Amino acid sequence: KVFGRCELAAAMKRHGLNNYRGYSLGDWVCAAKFESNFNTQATNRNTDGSTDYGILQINSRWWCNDGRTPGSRNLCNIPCSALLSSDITASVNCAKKIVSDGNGMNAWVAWRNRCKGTDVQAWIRGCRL
Repeated sequence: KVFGRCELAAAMKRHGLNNYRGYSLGDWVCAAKFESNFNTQATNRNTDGSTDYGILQINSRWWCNDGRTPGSRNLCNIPCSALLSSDITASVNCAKKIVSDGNGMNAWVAWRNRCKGTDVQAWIRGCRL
């Protein structure tokens, strides 16, 4: 499913992401925008052979099991396919573990490179939340 900006912001809010670990809803929406373009079915393979899954592009080497990444840690205890669902619950629960991991949202290269230090509030502007 390809989420709309405000539609996604409200779903994340409901799932307790706004201000989770101090990151605003704007940060999370901006990150999903540049990570997957709001598409839950997005996947991208990396050179190390691992693959990124879903709206937040969660990596298979550490967080999920896709059965084809040697030495996967599967820290979120879920098959990577669950991350491509139209319901964002699994992606959100896993993202919560990642963001608490110590490096915060810097774990997401698109957030670091395109959201960090920007007017992220613009991403939820106009939304009835």
